[PDB]
Amino acid sequence: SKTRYYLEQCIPEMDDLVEKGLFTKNEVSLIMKKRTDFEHRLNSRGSSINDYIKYINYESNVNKLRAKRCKRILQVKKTNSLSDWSIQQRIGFIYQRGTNKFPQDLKFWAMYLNYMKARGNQTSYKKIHNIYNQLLKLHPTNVDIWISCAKYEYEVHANFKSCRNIFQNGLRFNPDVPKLWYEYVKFELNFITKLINRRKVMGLINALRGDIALTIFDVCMKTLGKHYINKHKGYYAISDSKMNIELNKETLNYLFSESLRYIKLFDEFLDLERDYLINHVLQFWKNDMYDLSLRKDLPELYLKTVMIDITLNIRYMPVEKLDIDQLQLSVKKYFAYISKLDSASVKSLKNEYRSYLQDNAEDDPRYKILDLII
Amino acid sequence: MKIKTIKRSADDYVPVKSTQESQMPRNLNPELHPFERAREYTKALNATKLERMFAKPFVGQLGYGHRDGVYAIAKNYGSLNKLATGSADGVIKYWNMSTREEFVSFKAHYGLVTGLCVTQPRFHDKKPDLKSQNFMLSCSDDKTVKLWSINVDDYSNKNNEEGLIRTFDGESAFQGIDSHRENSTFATGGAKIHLWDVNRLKPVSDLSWGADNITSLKFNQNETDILASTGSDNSIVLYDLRTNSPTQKIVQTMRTNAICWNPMEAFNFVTANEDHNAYYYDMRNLSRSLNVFKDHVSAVMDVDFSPTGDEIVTGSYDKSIRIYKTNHGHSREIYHTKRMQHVFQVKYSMDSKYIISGSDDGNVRLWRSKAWERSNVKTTREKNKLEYDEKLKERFRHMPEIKRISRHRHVPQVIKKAQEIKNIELSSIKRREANERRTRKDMPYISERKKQIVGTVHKYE
Amino acid sequence: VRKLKHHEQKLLKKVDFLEWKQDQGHRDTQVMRTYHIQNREDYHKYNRICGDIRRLANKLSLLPPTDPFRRKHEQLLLDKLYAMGVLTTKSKISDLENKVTVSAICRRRLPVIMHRLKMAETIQDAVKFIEQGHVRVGPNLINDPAYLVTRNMEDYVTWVDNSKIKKTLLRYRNQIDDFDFS
Amino acid sequence: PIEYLLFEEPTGYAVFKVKLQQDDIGSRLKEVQEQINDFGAFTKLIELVSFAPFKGAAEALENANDISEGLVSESLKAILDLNLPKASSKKKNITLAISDKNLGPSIKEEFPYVDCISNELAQDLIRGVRLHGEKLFKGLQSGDLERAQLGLGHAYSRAKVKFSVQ
Amino acid sequence: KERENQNKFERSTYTNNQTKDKKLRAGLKKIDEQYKKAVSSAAATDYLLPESNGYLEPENELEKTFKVQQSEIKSSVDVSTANKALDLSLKEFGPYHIKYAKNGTHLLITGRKGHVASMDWRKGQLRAELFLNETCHSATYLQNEQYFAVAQKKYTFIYDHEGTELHRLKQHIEARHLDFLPYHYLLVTAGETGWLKYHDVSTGQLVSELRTKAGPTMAMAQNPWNAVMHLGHSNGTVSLWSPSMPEPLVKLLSARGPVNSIAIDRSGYYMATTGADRSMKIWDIRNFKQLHSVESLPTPGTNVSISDTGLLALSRGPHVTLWKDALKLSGDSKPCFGSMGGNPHRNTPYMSHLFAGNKVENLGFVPFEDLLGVGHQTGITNLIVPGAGEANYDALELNPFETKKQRQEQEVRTLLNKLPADTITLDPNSIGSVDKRSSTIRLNAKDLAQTTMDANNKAKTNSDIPDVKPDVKGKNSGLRSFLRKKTQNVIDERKLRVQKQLDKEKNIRKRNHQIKQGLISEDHKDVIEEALSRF
RNA sequence: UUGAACAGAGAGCAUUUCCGGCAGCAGAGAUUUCAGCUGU
Repeated sequence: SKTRYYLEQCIPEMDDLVEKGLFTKNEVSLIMKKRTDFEHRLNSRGSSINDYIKYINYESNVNKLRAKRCKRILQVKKTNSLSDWSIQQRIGFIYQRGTNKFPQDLKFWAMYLNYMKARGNQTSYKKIHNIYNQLLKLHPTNVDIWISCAKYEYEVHANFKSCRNIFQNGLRFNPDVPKLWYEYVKFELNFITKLINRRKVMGLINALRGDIALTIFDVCMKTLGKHYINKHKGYYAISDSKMNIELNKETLNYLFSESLRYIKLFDEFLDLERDYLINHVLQFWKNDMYDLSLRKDLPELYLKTVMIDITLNIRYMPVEKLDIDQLQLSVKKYFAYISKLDSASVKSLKNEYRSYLQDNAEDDPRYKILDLII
Repeated sequence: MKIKTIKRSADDYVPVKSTQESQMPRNLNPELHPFERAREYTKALNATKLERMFAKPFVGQLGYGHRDGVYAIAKNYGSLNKLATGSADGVIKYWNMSTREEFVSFKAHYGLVTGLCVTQPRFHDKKPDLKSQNFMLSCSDDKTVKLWSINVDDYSNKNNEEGLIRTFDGESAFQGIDSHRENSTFATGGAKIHLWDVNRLKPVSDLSWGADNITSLKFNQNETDILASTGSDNSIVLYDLRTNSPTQKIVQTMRTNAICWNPMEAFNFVTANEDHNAYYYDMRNLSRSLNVFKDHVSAVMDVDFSPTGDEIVTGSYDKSIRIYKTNHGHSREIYHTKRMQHVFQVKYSMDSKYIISGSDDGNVRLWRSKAWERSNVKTTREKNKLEYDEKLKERFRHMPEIKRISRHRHVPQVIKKAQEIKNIELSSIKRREANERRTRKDMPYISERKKQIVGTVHKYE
Repeated sequence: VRKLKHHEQKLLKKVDFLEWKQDQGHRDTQVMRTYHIQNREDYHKYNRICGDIRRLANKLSLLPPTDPFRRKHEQLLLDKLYAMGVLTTKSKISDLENKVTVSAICRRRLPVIMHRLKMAETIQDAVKFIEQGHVRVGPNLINDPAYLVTRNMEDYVTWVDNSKIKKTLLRYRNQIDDFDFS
Repeated sequence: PIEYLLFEEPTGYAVFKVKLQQDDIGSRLKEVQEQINDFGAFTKLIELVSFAPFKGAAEALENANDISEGLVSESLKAILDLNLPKASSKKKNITLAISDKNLGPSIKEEFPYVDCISNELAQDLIRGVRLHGEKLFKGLQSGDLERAQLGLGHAYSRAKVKFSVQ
Repeated sequence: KERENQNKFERSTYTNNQTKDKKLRAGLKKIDEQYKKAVSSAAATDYLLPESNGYLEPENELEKTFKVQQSEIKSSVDVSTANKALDLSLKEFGPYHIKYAKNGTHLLITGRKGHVASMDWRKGQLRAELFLNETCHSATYLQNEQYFAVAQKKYTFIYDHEGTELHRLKQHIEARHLDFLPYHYLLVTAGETGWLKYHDVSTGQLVSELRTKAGPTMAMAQNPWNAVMHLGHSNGTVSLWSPSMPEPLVKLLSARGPVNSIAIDRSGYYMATTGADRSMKIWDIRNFKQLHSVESLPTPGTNVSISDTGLLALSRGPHVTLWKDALKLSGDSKPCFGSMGGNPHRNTPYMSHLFAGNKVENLGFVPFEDLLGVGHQTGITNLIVPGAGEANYDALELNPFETKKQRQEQEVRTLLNKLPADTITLDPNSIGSVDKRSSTIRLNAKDLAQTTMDANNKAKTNSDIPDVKPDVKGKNSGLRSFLRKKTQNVIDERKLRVQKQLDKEKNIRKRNHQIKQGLISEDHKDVIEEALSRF
């Protein structure tokens, strides 16, 4: 039997752990009968990931007791013998066995990754790379594993090339969830922000732009639109032109709501050229979307983008020097909108007035602003 | 008074949930396990009896055989299941041994196809397509060497002009052929041994010791530039292709039918000759064989090595084949059949698990090298039982009761009667040489391993 | 005991936990099942007497074929066994080897005589009745099943008077005369 | 050597890694032919390394048509490029076992370092994983495979016949 | 690597009372490395051993251990063991011979009158209760609870699990002692006839009939180590028997009078025999020394038993008395009955019990539990004996929790690896070796040629004749012992040249005597006969 | 057949290059663990 093999693999560490005079024979027999129970429950039939988890918790508890007893008996913090790594190696092998048997519970896979990362200097980052590789092989569609893999290899190791490779491979696998798109534009903005801040720092002590984020923004719009028109209206295109235009309108609503979220969490990256990097998404949304977002319905979205293009310089604090510089730009925007619109004219006028009043002695310059926007 | 009894507690010994197996506590005390010699003696005896009832070695013949008896066989040393065979009526065939059916047949020559081997032909104008074409070339007594390509369904990468891509031509007949394992080269023995390459239509070099013909040929498998050949003047000649010359020859008593080189030791080879035994020779010292494999009763026709280099197979003119462990010198196993006549060709498949024999009634037959061994994949319990039984038969090997069972086979009537009259003849000559040695003064004790070399060029010091 | 597989049944063929060769095919059990014999050793107590008869019959057939000693003792033993009822015909002397048999001595037992005389519906019923003390041979009540009934002594196998079985057969044919108690 | 195995199925694509080769010469024998029926010995041959599930019945029907007419789709390209090692194109390609001899050319057109095998050894490896199915996958797919088979068969047939509900 | 408990796992080997071969030298070096690794790793399993043995310890000097009562044990120990300590009061049939299965799951009792019951004593499940109204004597299980053999009035019978009779053995004429050999599948039978019969249960075949030639067999025990049978006779003689040799392997003179009981340790090292001369005797089995001789018991010991942990349970009628560590070499382990003035070097009883009504019939320890089942005149009583059982069984030799499927497959497997009855020797490790003939050096055929050479030249070199030597007191000269041990009537060339060499020896001794006494000088070696040589 | 730069794999092999020693100090995550400078 293989429980016999594993149990007698456990004996040299307790040889060493009895020789180093911290445990006695009668208590190490007790930890062996508990470990016998656990090994038999592991490699018998009807096994459970809770059996694996309880074995890992028991082995961590006897490791903590071993460390406590070592500090109290020998008054060293490690005996530099077999019995201080064998038990963590055992926990790692219980994790490997469990993930080979039940490779379906991401709770257990993430407990494996957490213990392997928190093992510290003693583990190897290529050993973490191996279990990231096989986990991403088994779950390519689950996207938080791609985010966690790239987050470990950028926010700990700062490996930009491999992080870009992870994000491009994940976007190859599931180019359908917008969350991976948003985390990729987030990673690219974080990388370019660290690039220009190390430039600023080398200047203060002693070309490559957000156009990467704009290009992945562009392919984000194109492929998310393609995958929504392929996901809905699923089997066939058996739908008349009313249902086809209803579908295409709804995909425009979907994609434009995601770009609204993109600008909403795009504004807080204010260390690069945030005006240019928001204005390029503005000009990428301003063009035609093949179903007349401006010249027909989604006119509310056209008014939303017009309000964004108006306040895109007026994204400011109550110190309104930019307003005193270019509020005539907002007035010309309201005039150019009300020169064409019918109820969106009154809506945009009242909305820009309410927005400027809410956002903006100090009340006397604000009395000038109220007389301006009255 | 303190007091303590055995608390068995029933949670550790019969499990709570019904889906899981019972605990098996062990206790390795020899007091607990008493008959440790008798118990594994009986397990070794039951293993030898189980082997003698599981010995079913004949897998199957392949195809419908040939029409006129198989005189040439060649495996290809890179694919597991492909086999080329040629008969006396000039037909050669290429075989898929998985389905036991021919890829193609070819009326190759008019005489006997006297040799055939396989190639990866290194042309320097074309590129060899070895994933869809296989190449076999073949020499006959109508003074021709022909090279053929075969359409092979082993990869499904592609989607074609199969036969006879070229025709080398000699002035006299050919008798053997073997291909170099690189560099587009082969060698043909016959009236004289020539070296060839697949580009030139004529021999590159004639490498003949004297004006005595050559009956067989084998290239080395590692140190690939060392050839060996058997000439009908009872001679075994080694050639080297760096020096482009012969190297050393020995003359034996009778005629070497075949050679095969050891694929794992690169200087050892085995010869199969007409006095009924095989000789294991070292290339660096041909003054003595380093084994003699004795158990055949007629002329040994062909020999081959296991690709593990650990055992040889040996088919002879008595209609039977024999498998020999390389360190022993007597037969580990004999395969016979009432349908098999005069096994002229034997190869050992690259799996090291099957043995291909070409007989002369026409048929090519598969056998298991280990008769009692099945070819399924095994769970660890049965794999552990099988290697436990192998180790146990090994360490009880010489007990009389299991030795008489493992030693036992059914041999035909003709081979059994030849065996017993061979025994009484050998016992008579040992009696007479013991008497003659008792009288006469200086009778040298010649070794069995030297008793079959009449001489050697390039003497040893 | 577990229906051995092919390699096991080939490897241990002579193994049998029930039928042995000393059992002789369980024929003590077989004929004591046939004739409903209570105790285990009655078969072998009869087998000793069959072996006596056949040992004497061998040693008596090994005499010359014409002498009056052999002819007198063969005829005398043949007459004795026919009169006792073990042999069913006193004609040929090969009965003294072939037809002398524990089943013949067992067919002469009291319940089998009863069942053949239609006095009980089966041999187990006859055993129960003569255990319950209903059957007398002659005047005296016979109480045990093993009682061997010779040919002249089977004319007197009846029921006891005041038997309930005798009463119910008489009252079945309503020939019951209560003057003589049944 | 039959190193990897590609099993297409209605829930997605599976790449298996061949642990132990089955016998080539004894491939018609009784024990070799019924070891693919016994599951306890088939799991000695085949191990699952990857399973990319589909995005829904739309991508399922797209990949069913591409697998039907023998083309490598984009999800196939993704899973094969994730799983198969970057072997050489001129010396010892990596060996993928497929079941479709005219899907093989489309795989080598995209990955020149991959030689594809669909002969009787790859065929009975493939039918072993077809015979066992849900047991090999260790619990990692959504959706019962026969329910997805019913949906995909009906969708494929109505597409192939142009079934209009008008 | 050191392993303080290795010598339990060590294995003895042959010794003569290094090599030039390179390949054989390295092969033997690998073999010694593997033996050391295997002994060390096998001895490291004592960590993995689950349970601990039982005990009871006095913790005071007023608290003796033999005066601890069974009710006090049953109060002090747990409810499961207290419920294992059963007691069946079966009054009407005779004294009950007790027997346990080799795992302690089933109990087989036999009344003297007729009452044989096979039962699961630890559940409440009996599976055979049969009243065989002739006087039964003994019974045993065969390889299971599924078959048992009973020794009846004369014949031994064999019954299945539910009690139907399978076999009546026409041999085994009057058994009083049955014992099964489980690795060999042999039912061994002895009794009032002076015969010992080994019967193969699997095939069905009587393997051996051996004349004891010493009257009825008074006691009988089996060595669990090497399966030889120790029978005790009315001579005071134990004899060790095997089914191969028609003579006893050994005959020991244990007691005076008859031998009432024999027990063997499961290690096959010690044997306790009680005689009817009020004498318990502890014997070494392997070297056949007599370790202890407890003479003058107060009444003759009617039974002995030895537990798996080496306790010694003697029973003398009403009394049962157990000694701990009595089977040891030292004289401080001689079992006493009191310690005269508190001597620590006196082995007082480990515990004792008095069956006040009756006289016990037999003793048997329950195999893997801490109990002693004694069968007596009014039934069965288990005694909680805390030191008295192997706490850590091996579950693939014999398992107390085994199921129906495990019983089936273990029955087939042990039936398959049944050891032949010829392999029973006095030591078990003597069936791999070479003969004790057939010279210990293997021969290389050069010396075979040399041996046939001197066999040719035994004549004219006299290598098969004793050598001539004059000074060896010629009444015991070797050559005359040859001449006298030969038959004095036939004349062969061998004895003719012994007579020649004897006359040569007598003449050399004559001239040596003459030059020692001084009558003749040195050589003068017959100056005319030296000239007449060539004639 | 070799060379070059490039892209890598974790799948091999050395050896004294450092660490698995101690503080002082700031930093990191949820009172435990984690991350670098000046000397023993």
